[PDB]
Amino acid sequence: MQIELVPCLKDNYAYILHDEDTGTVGVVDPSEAEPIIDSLKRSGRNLTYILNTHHHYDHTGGNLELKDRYGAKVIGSAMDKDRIPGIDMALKDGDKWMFAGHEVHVMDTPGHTKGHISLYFPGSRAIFTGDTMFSLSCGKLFEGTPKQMLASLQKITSLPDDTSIYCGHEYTLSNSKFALSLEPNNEVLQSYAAHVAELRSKKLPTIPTTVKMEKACNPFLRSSNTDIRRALRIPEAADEAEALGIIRKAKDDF
Ligand SMILES: [Fe+3]
Ligand SMILES: [Zn+2]
Repeated sequence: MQIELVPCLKDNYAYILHDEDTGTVGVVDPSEAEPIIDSLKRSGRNLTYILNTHHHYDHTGGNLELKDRYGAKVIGSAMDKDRIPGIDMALKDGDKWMFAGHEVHVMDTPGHTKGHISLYFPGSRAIFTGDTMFSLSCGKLFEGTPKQMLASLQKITSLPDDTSIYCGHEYTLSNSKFALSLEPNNEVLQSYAAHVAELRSKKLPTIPTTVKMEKACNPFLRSSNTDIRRALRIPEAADEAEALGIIRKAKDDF
């Protein structure tokens, strides 16, 4: 399955999924129709679906337009059944959904919003995390709690290390600044951050990342690290969740 990024807006990533076996094609989080319209016009194919990770306008923007202007079916969470524009299929946690015979796992991943889901294609060793996990950060906790976000991050990190993560936004460079201000002694992070600056210096994406890397560099996945805790006056008595919420608060005000 081909996976084509679609940098909508200023730093949004939508993803066009191509089913090589046939002509099946869908789009993950179409911020707006225009960018998806451009690519499909090129591919020479039409749109069958529209899968949304969460309800925010920057992920459901082009929904109603693409659906009516393609006959595509909108696939997305059941919790946001009335918030996902034009939703045809409301999927639940652990639900399996077939994209042309390609299995998709539907994992609820609350935190950034209540109802957020991530989509894991085991056959492609790929998971679409929307705004739950980015490279070197997690989403802002608009609706969920620090505990809910930690649980959702652990579901994503319970997948194989080779699993590529297609962060929902190009935030990696900024995320690296805050990450290096907390754990400047982890060279895997110093190493990856430099490569991120290079890509961004020539306008290239830093996505997909991978479970392996985020475990080795994302502060929200390394909150028990001693240097990271002391850099944020995180008492030792704090547990996993508690340490994550302290980091999320600082990053927000960094
Ligand atoms: Fe977003
Ligand atoms: Zn969002």
